[PDB]
Amino acid sequence: VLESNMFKTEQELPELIVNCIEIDNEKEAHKVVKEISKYGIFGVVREKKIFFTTVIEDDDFLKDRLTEVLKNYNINFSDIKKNCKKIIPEDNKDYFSQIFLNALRYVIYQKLEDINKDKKENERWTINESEDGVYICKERYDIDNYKICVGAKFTIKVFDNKAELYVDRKLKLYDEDKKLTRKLRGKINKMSVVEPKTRYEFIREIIQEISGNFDYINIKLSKDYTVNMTRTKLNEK
Amino acid sequence: MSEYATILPENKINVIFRSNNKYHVPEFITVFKPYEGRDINLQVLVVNGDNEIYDLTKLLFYEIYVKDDTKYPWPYTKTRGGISRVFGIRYNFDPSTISRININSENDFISSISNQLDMNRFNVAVIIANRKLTKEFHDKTKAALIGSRIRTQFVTFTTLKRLKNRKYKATIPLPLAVQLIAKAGGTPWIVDSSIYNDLSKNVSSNGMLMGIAFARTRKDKITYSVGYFTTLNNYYQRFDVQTEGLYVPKEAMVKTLESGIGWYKNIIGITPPLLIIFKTSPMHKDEKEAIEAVLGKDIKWVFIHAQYNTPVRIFGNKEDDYKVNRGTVIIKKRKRWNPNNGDYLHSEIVITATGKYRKPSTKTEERYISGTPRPITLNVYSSFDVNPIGVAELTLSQIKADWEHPDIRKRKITVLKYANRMAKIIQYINNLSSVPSVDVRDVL
DNA sequence: CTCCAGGGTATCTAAGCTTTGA
RNA sequence: UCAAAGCUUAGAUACCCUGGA
Ligand SMILES: [Mg+2]
Repeated sequence: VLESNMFKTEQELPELIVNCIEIDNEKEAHKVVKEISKYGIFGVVREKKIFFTTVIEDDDFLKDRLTEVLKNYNINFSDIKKNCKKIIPEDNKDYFSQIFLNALRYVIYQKLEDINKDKKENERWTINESEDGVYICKERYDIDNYKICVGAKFTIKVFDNKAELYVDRKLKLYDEDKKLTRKLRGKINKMSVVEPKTRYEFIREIIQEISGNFDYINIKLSKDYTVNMTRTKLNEK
Repeated sequence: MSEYATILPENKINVIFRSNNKYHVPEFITVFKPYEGRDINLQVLVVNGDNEIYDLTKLLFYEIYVKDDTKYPWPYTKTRGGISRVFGIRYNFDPSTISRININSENDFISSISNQLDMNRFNVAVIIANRKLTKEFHDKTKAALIGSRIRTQFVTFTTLKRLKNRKYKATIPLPLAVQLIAKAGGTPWIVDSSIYNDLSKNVSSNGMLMGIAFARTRKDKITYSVGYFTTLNNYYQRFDVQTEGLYVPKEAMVKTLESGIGWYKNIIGITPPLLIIFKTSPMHKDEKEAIEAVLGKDIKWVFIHAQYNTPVRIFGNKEDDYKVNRGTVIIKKRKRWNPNNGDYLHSEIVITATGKYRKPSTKTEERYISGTPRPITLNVYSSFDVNPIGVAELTLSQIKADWEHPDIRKRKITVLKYANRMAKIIQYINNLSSVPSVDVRDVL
């Protein structure tokens, strides 16, 4: 039924509400958001303010976590604004995109603890904290002393005020030196170009291991704002 | 309504051959003859090589294309012989005019080829050289002969040596031959424009096309070209010629739109009823303002951003493994579209161009590619309620013109490809006098 | 009111590979 | 560069922002 790899929302992304904090150093604020993405604070640094949503009902707990993380980076900050801003995803696509990706990172991090018990060191899921978005690395190889890894990359788009998450299978190379070899490229093509059945089953496994049934994915951005997205499975005209 | 999808039957994007023959397989040029033709006068210029190379050039350009005794396969047709027998063109070449060009210093190649190049006797000048020389002199030669009547057709030593496999000997000749009968002035085929009706059904099959593409290099500097296209079932007029980013400044975009309008007007002067503008990057604000300023409400327009690098993948049917038919279209309309305000994004159409296809059995056999299809995303902006199915069909037929890939195995938009090539070539042109209007055949 | 340097996310152009077109 | 496809890499660009001059 022409099933795809895209998980789309069903209604228009309801009005988002985010709490802002005044930060005087954007550069370290980016590292701050990267770090706090693990504790349930999904935020983006814009206009000197960290705008974020959270899944923590304890205001004191959230305040303590943010304050500690900000002190660790030598940042002068202010108090939480408690619904500082209202964001329609369509008007501000990057705000929603970054908050959504941070929430997805948090969900994947939470699932990692329980989807890695029965695994080997060459099959343990991880999140690559490098120059990319969300990347779940789940297969490792040392081909000719060249370290490579197969994983699933996630991307988010907002179209017609609706969220669309694309998960696909990508291979990456973390070798500091240059390839300069043809056998390595031959092997990398051998294992990175596959029929659309290794790829489809790879995507299915990736989604199932983090959301149970893979017909849908639920990503919680706040105590009341949850993106419940479904795979298309469109039949025909 | 909402997000839906379908599969476009392959026999709906047909192309026209001689005697107005409609068929969806460009290789049927071997059965329906080229839509247009011109006598070919080859000048096979060879660069320093070895005896085997010259023997291979003789084998390719004489035994296959001239000698009727050599019964070459020429698929889809039982006819055997040279081009003059299979296609219906005045192919001319003798294995004694091949020139033994040699070089020993930088810049000798271009000068030697210019001296050995002849105008009155020859209109196609094949060039044969090793990759080391072609890779670094091809763009310069193309720029040097731009506008002139000497259209070159390069060939590498590896391609000639491939002719000994007997598998490549049955697939390399024909695609090259079409190029020949396109670089002598011929038109291997054109694209049936009736599909344009499915676009809107409120305008004839005619129209206008324009694809802005960017060439990066220019000695570490972004550049671009424009490209033009038009069809009426009898005319083609494919002319293609012309920045701190992958966008057209407002001034340049206004000038480009006006120049395209004037070009179409010089063609027939009917004030183009429709302006389709392909682009390989998102509609910048400058381009949006330029489109509003020049087109406004006078002309109906459709700005199609063709995103190749996309994350969307399409499988399905769970029975033929998970392979997807070639012509699959996923349409998503956008309700939040243009309340006469300035929000022009109309819909999004994801089309697969490479997948399962049924080409004729030559004696239909299902065929597939290696890997997984990479569909294209058609981010459509429009000032009217355009039909996404018509846009998808138009884009498919646009992929098919391409007198360099006679097949249904490609996905790139031809207008954008040749615009990018023209942008790369612009590097080495120092005279913008006759440049304003040159043919695609120069940079084919 | 104008650039350059930075950040995050998403693309784009250009290079190197493999395969494919009987 | 007979053509294409589907991979991976490098850099660059666009959208929002920050700093400086
Ligand atoms: Mg050529």
